[PDB]
Amino acid sequence: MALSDSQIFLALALALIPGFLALRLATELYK
Amino acid sequence: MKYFAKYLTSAPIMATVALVSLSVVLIELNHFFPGLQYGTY
Amino acid sequence: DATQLEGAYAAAWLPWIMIPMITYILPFPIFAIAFLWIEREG
Amino acid sequence: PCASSPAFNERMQNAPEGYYFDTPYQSYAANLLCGAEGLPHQQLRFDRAIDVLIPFGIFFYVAGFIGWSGRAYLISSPEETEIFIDVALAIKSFVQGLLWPLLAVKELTTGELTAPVSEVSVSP
Amino acid sequence: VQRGSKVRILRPESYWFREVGSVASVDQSGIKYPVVVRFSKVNYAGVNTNNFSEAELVEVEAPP
Amino acid sequence: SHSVKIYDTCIGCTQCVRACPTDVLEMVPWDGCRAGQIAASPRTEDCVGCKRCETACPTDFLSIRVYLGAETSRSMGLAY
Amino acid sequence: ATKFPKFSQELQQDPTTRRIFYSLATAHDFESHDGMTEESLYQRIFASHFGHLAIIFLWTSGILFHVAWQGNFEAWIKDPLNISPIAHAIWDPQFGPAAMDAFTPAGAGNPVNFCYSGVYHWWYTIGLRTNGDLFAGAMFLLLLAAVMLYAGWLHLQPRYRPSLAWFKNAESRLNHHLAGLFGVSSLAWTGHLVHVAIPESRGQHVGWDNFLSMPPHPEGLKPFFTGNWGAYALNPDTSEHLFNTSQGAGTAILTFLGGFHPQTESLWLTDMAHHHLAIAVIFIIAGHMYRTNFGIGHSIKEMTESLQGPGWTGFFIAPNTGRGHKGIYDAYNNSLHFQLGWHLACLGVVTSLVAQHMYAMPPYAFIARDYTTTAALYTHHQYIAGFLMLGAFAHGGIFLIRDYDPVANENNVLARVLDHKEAIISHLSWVSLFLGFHTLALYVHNDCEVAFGSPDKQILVEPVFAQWIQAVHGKALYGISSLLSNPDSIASTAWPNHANVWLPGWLEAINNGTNSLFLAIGPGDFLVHHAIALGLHVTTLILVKGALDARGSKLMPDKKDFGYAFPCDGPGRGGTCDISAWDSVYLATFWMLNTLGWVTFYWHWKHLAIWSGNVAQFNEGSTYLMGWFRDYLWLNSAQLINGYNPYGTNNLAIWAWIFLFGHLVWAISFMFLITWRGYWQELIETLMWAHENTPLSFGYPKDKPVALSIVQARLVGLVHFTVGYIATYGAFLIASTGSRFP
Amino acid sequence: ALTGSMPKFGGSTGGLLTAAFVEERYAITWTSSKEQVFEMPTGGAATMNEGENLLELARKEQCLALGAQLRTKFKPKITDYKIYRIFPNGETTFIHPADGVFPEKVNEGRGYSGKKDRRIGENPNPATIKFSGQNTFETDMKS
Ligand code: F6C
Ligand code: CLA
Ligand code: CLA
Ligand code: CLA
Ligand code: CLA
Ligand SMILES: CCCCCCCCCCCCCCCC(=O)OC[C@H](COP(=O)(O)OC[C@@H](O)CO)OC(=O)CCCCCCCCCCCCCCC
Repeated sequence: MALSDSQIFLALALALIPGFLALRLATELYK
Repeated sequence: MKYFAKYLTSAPIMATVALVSLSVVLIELNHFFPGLQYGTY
Repeated sequence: DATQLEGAYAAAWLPWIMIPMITYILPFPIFAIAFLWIEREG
Repeated sequence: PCASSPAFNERMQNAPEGYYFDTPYQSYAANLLCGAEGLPHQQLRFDRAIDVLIPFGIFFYVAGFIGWSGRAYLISSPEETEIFIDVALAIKSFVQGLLWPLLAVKELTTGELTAPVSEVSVSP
Repeated sequence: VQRGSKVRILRPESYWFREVGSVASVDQSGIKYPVVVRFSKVNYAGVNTNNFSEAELVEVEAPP
Repeated sequence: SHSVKIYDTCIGCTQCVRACPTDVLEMVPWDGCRAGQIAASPRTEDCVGCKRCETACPTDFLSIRVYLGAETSRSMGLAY
Repeated sequence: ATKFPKFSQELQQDPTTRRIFYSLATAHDFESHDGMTEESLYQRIFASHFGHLAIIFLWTSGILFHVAWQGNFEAWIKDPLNISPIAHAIWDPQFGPAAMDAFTPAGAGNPVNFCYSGVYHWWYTIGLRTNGDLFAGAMFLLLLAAVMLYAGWLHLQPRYRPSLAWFKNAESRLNHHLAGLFGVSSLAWTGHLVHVAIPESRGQHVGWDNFLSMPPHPEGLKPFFTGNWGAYALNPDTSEHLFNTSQGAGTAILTFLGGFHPQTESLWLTDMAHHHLAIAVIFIIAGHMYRTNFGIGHSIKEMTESLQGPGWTGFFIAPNTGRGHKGIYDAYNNSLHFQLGWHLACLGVVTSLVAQHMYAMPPYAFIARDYTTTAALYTHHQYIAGFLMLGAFAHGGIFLIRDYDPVANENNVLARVLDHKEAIISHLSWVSLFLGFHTLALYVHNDCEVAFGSPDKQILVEPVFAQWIQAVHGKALYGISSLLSNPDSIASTAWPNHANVWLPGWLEAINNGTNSLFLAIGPGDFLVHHAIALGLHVTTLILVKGALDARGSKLMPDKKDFGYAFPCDGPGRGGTCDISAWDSVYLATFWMLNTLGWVTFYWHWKHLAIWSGNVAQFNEGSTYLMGWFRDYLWLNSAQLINGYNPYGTNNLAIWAWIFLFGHLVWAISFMFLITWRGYWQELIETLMWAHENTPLSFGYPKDKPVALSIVQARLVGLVHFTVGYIATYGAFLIASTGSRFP
Repeated sequence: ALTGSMPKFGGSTGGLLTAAFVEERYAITWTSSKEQVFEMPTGGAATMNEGENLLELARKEQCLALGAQLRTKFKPKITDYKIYRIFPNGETTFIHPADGVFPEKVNEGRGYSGKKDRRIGENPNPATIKFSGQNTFETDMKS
């Protein structure tokens, strides 16, 4: 069996949570 | 020739004579068995 | 056989657009943003 | 042993003779220990105890000779004796350098081979 | 400490720390480092003498 | 700017002042050595950091130390 | 004044291009930052650690995602000996169709990369069987990285920032890390091994839908509660067990067979579950030693400060150490550089252990037969370990610069080793000189003998001590009936007990002359071990010398006032180039790279000669240096450099390109390493003249162009040397092995 | 405001650039007893006029290199040179000699500006000034 398109889009949408959490931690550590 | 002996006692002259005098073991490594392994002498 | 790039995997149209964005579309905006960040004055 | 080694004879009976393989392949094969590639391997066993002493122990004498001639020449000195090696004091430190083994144990017990901790420069 | 006395240096930053040097002249002008000590062994900069206080010297040979 | 510090092992030989290419150093009266002088570094905003003053110092250890600090256009030696 | 960097006012005043480069290489040095207190330092480091764990979890998630989407994991578990694992897919639009065809295998419809990280073998040994399993693991790790990111953001909030006394708690942390990071985690891994890994190894599917159904043992938690624990070691997997299938299967979940599974040539999963259980119990016990807030327990500080003097209540194995270990607890606990350089030494020893153990005792199924994966993994971890050992001494020097207190450490062990540092440095120098003269001269004598047509006159010294240590483990390869080689010895029999139930399985594996567990060693091994000894000794010489002379030497007594990294102290006093302690880590990076080159060259050639069957190539060819040059470097290059030729391209084309790329980067390093700053500053001055006087060139540098500084270019050239050195050898090792043994 | 004839010189690429007029320029004035050739610190050979000379340079080090050349390469020596710093608004500031003597001599009235009553090997060791801002020489005690 192989992954589906919806399984790849679930990954893409779910990685927006670490993606913006990382930006929040980067700006909280104050460059 | 007072300082000619002194120049022959200089560091380079002692160096070259010491290297050729210790390195003349050419005749020691040709006189008897030019191949001498650890357990053979 | 392989005359062009293919994907035998799910959502194989995603490399087609992701490689341009990550590698030659979004980088010069990111370089401009970082350059403006390091050259801004107090 | 090298005499009974089955692989050591394919370098015996097919090689240039000369005077580097004829008077050297013998004494070697009589008294060496070869493995499986027909090559003498320097072993360290009870039979090698009276074999490896002549490389190890006889080098220690000449090395200590050089180190003690370089010492006894250099304690009796002052920046011109290193440039222009004083042959008389060199012979004086060679004659004493011959029996340096005894002199070396006649310095450690007397405390004149090592310097004090407060008589040697250090760094911060 | 006066002229001729061999002294051992107690200054950690000195090139000749824990080394014996001969006193050349002591200055009686009330300056901070009056003693001039001269060494048979030169430092890295090419200088074989230096001014030390009396408090950073230890006499090892009274002058004869 | 660099920091040029002068310590009380100074003997007032003036050699640090003579070796300075940018005129950072000068001599001031001291009565702490028998020359009566000690170096000073007021124009240390001019210091490039070449440490010629430290090479010229005869005392062991040096009576003058340069500590390279924040770089300005003067301490980087830039004519542009 | 720019606003960047915000952590340094002195770099904002910098009018040149130096501030951009110095803001990148001083950004994580939080101690030397503007308005940094100790508490704010610890809190920032805590949040940085959380962001780092988030990056690690995102990396592992991405590996899992790309094997699940673009690899062949489900196709490879059917035949893990004749199918190459796939890392991910290629989407280079610049390929010609000849490279698209070359990077497409038989069973793939797109260009792919062959995986050499070994994650297929690891995931197959721990139960993962489908792409859905891999995707579930990837999504879990994505969410876990989000959790770590939120934790790091959370502990920067004012009500949630820990206090400094919390960070200084060295008794609670050790208890919770020993029992709960090493114990409970290993206990949970034993739980997975008996619930998922061993069942899926036998053919039964266990998932998050039927694991509460399926018991790990036929008598579910009956032998454990009753006390008869020997039931769990009954009916193990038979010798003719086929992995992932029930043919030859057993029922045991914790058994202690020893040796290897004869079909996967890897460690038994029952042995690994039993291992992690016996590790978890001991670590959960060990995390109960120090007192936190319950009265019972030790105090570490009272244990260290009690090693002062003589007597049986004092430090008796070295009574002449002055104040002993007084102030050593505070040197550890207060200094974060002491901790980091200590933990880096511990981690660099553990990473070398990982590398030295995972090739000799392969833990994953069919990874001993993936030759390129085995080589890449060993070389990877040995280079990581060399870097960690280099940074251990780097932060040992930075501690002695920044945090060392000579009065708190008055006349203790640390201040006692700083006192006699010249003895340590001169004796490391003597060992280095002895090893180097003898090893090089033995190699050169062997070269001159083989060149003059006398391979029989080589000096071939056998490693009799290591051959004997091979014999004391039960190797009958030599004529040494030592401890475990002697079958009725005190060590073999365990006379009162007879409970070494590991002995037959372990001697089935050590005597098996086809694995890597205790390889046969001969004269060519003795020389290269002495070369490795020379390399570790000289690297230790450089690092120890620069750490102990960090605070000052005779050439620069006040070196601690100038910092850790500084260029020089000028050309006075003869010249003081590379005098800082940072320059010792600089100079020892070359020696670390050279030593790990020798180590990995030895490992790779030893194994290439073993894997080819022609072990006599390394045996009678590694005793002289032209054999290393010709039978290793020249010979195993013919496939790599023919990756692209004027006739076509195979899949080794990228490895040939990266080989040349590493050569280029390594050569570029020598520009920064040999040419120094003033040349380039005068060149840049002429360029500034040219730009201000050219028409139509309306740009102008906002920050003045200057040459790279002295320490900066040392770092840049070292980074180039390292990157090219890693790229060249990584391209050669993957292509010399992946071509001979596809 | 500065008196002196510019030395006879054909121009060079080593002279003033943008930073001279946007950051700072320096000027050196000197009196020569005869018209004679000196070496420009910017490269080349110029001729100083008899009488008063004024030359603008980009760095203070260039003005001090020229001044060291004047007082050492010429017989009789030219020791009356004065160096000024010119700012982009036109403001000129007499900098060398800072006092009016010559730093190498000793004037009564200069004042201490770098003196630290210590002996180098007794700066406060860095473990104690960690999160303070001071670094080891910009302090006041002696340990
Ligand atoms: C913009 C600004 C500017 C301008 C204007 O505007 C300019 C100009 C010029 C002229 C005049 C000349 C001639 C031209 C040519 O031919 O060559 C080319 C080159 C280039 C680079 C080209 C350039 C062009 C521009 C850059 C364009 C732009 C582009 C885009 C915008 C990008 C994009 C962006 C994004 C965001 C990424 C030149 C040159 C030189 N450079 Mg030079 N630039 C500059 C920049 C820069 C930088 C950054 C650096 C560093 C890398 C440098 C460097 C250099 C060197 C080494 C040299 C030489 O060699 C040369 C000479 O001297 O002669 C004689 N330089 N310059
Ligand atoms: C020569 C020594 C060496 C070798 C054989 C490897 C081998 C490996 N590394 Mg690597 N690595 C090394 C040194 C080495 N490493 C060092 C010194 C560092 C510290 C910077 C790293 C940091 C590192 C990371 C972050 C990762 C690896 C990974 C891997 C694995 C997959 C890449 C591959 O298949 O082969 C190719 C090996 C090469 C060396 C190809 C050359 C590419 C050049 C070197 C790029 C330059 C970048 C830099 C210098 C190091 C990058 C190494 C890595 C990206 C390949 C592989 C087992 C990946 C992994 O863990 O898989 C799951 C991974 O993510 N390594
Ligand atoms: C860090 C792990 C990691 C790595 C090294 C890669 C690497 C790659 N990805 Mg991938 N990706 C990852 C995680 C990772 N991915 C995760 C977790 C997802 C699920 C959302 C994806 C989804 C994804 C898609 C849809 C595609 C790729 C593709 C690619 C390839 C081309 C680059 C690209 O388009 O980026 C695209 C990246 C994304 C769409 C999301 C990336 C999210 C990750 C987690 C960012 C990681 C940031 C990192 C931890 C911070 C490091 C800091 C810095 C110092 C480097 C490249 C081999 C392309 C490909 O397959 O080529 C044929 C493709 O189009 N990836
Ligand atoms: C049980 C409770 C507990 C647990 C699980 C942890 C866990 C952790 N703490 Mg914490 N801590 C605790 C209680 C706990 N702490 C308490 C009570 C205090 C107050 C005193 C602290 C104070 C504290 C501080 C100040 C810090 C931590 C940090 C950490 C992290 C560092 C280790 C690491 O990065 O991961 C990995 C380590 C392991 C998985 C175990 C390593 C064992 C070896 C080296 C590896 C295993 C070997 C094996 C062969 C692996 C093979 C796997 C391979 C096949 C894939 C870690 C997640 C650091 C942090 O902040 O991170 C965010 C840190 O700075 N803790
Ligand atoms: C747990 C691991 C760890 C941690 C947390 C630190 C942390 C620190 N180290 Mg460090 N160190 C380590 C391990 C570690 N080190 C190891 C393993 C080594 C040996 C290699 C070193 C050797 C070392 C030295 C010599 C120094 C430090 C310093 C520092 C401090 C500042 C670092 C910095 O400037 O920011 C950020 C720096 C960077 C972001 C530079 C990144 C560039 C690196 C060097 C190479 C990048 C790879 C390259 C781009 C790959 C591209 C290839 C391909 C694309 C072609 C900081 C506290 C400095 C210090 O404390 O000052 C007194 C210091 O001088 N370390
Ligand atoms: C990976 C997928 C493609 C990547 C494209 C995006 C890459 C990052 C772009 C940077 C834009 C951020 C600008 C901040 C603008 C901002 O808010 O400024 C905040 C801060 C300084 O702001 P000031 O305090 O000066 O703000 C004052 C003014 O805003 C008004 O008072 O700047 C930083 O923190 C720099 C550090 C960011 C470091 C970013 C690295 C972290 C990685 C983040 C991953 C992003 C994924 C997002 C998609 C899921």
